[PDB]
Amino acid sequence: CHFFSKVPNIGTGYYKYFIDLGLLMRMER
Amino acid sequence: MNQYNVKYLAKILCLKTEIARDPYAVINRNVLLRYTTDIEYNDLVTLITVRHKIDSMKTVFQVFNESSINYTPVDDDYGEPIIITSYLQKGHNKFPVNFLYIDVVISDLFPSFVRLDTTETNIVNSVLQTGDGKKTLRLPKMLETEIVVKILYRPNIPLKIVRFFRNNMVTGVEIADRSVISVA
Amino acid sequence: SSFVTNGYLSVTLEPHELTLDIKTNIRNAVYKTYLHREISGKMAKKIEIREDVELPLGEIVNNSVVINVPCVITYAYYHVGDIVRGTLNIEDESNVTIQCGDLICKLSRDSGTVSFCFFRNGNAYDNGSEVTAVLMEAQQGIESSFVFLANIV
Amino acid sequence: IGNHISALKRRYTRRISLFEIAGIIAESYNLLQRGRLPLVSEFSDETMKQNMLHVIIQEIEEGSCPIVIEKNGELLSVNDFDKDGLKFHLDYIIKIWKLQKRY
Amino acid sequence: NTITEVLKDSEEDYQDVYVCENCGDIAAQIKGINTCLRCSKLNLSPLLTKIDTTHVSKVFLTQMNARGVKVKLDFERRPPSFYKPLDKVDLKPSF
Ligand SMILES: [Zn+2]
Repeated sequence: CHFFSKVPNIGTGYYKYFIDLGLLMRMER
Repeated sequence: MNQYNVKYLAKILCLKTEIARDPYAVINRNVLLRYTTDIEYNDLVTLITVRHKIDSMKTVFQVFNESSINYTPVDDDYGEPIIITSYLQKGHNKFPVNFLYIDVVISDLFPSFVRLDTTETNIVNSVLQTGDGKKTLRLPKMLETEIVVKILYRPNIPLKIVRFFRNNMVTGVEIADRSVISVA
Repeated sequence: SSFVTNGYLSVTLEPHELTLDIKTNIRNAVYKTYLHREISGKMAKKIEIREDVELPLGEIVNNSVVINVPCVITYAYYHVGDIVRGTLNIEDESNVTIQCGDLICKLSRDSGTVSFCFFRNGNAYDNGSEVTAVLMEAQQGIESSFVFLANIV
Repeated sequence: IGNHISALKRRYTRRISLFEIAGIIAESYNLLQRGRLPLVSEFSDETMKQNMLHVIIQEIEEGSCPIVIEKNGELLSVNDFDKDGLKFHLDYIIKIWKLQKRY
Repeated sequence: NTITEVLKDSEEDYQDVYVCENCGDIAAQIKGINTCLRCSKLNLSPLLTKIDTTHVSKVFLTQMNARGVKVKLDFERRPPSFYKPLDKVDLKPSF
């Protein structure tokens, strides 16, 4: 991971994170 | 086969008798408290008689050297010859001389071990899964030729996992498991 | 010479684009990165965004977001032997091309000559004249257009 | 008997430690700092005069945090963890932030 | 994240760099077009993908290529995932 500039699977990096766009796309100007 | 290592082997041929009686017993030194042994030594065939105190049931083992084997069943025979070999080899009834230089069973380093039944095996397999599809972890390994595997042997029950009760300095006892891998 | 499929297109967005103008940014990015580009020997001539199915979660990578936009894609492609027609174009004595709606045909050097521009492959063709050609060999596309070594029919 | 162990492990999945909440806060704070749209209720021109960490905590508490985390082959929002553990860790974090002059 | 950002190049020194998924060469930019010269010479059309690594990594890999070792990188194309509601869990004891 250090060689390729990735986040080690240690501590906070032990998990994988996404972003849920459902609520944002349900808002209208 | 000499006049001393037979007295060491007679102790292993009480754990084997116990496992013959109940394939799911826990094996360690204390089992020897329930058996008595009588040894008749000879340079060709040695006779070892094991007796269960409460049941008064007898089991007779015939011990031969690897070179000369002349086996004929007798009363209450274990049903298979016990062989002392020069080197380590596959087989539950073949023991190298390397195993019999000292009294093995009563050493403080002899393990305490057991065979898991089907329900416990299912529990272990379920616990090993990672929950992400079918990916799973693996238990550490142990060779098929160890004395532990020789003691735990039944003709119609394949052995895949062995459970050890480790001595632990701070908690007393601990539980670990190992997987048996074949040797070519 | 074309087909239609349903598939996901991957795209990358910046945090400052995660505002009320989310659909507009998604559409603009999809068009910019897949509208008229040739990839794996095919081009996506028309792209439709479903707007009626659940959007999958976005993946956070460093400081950016990755989104799989579902779409219906109209793929078009060309092969050897196809007969096409396009406007001739000459930029120098060695580069002579034929421009089409979405296709570029390159003419081999040992086919004609350039003088003045004009082309003489047995007939006089003026710079900007319309000529017919047949594709012979394929190559890598450039500036959102097919590229093919072709000979004048 | 495998179903029983599977259910026990699924329940076990719901406990929350410092690493996970710290990661969620880090993701949300990075995205907000770099210019995304806050998802608080009563959003208005006054929302931009608050402290960004107050905004993040409010989004968490009212259940509008967009971050989704994958733990044991599942996908959890910050509200699918045990509630008491969330309160426990958030109390600790807010105390130490107040010591640092962030909150 | 702290160590990941410490070992990386400064964010202000970023630039777009492409790599050929077939042979691992840093694709050149000719007349504004990304192109892998080696694979183009062989009449191939490989995929060019963007990477974000340190300069010293590129130097090391190039020098390893000098000695004859070919280093090839793949990229993850995991299928999309969707969030589903989950029932509540308490986890407190019965007291
Ligand atoms: Zn290449």
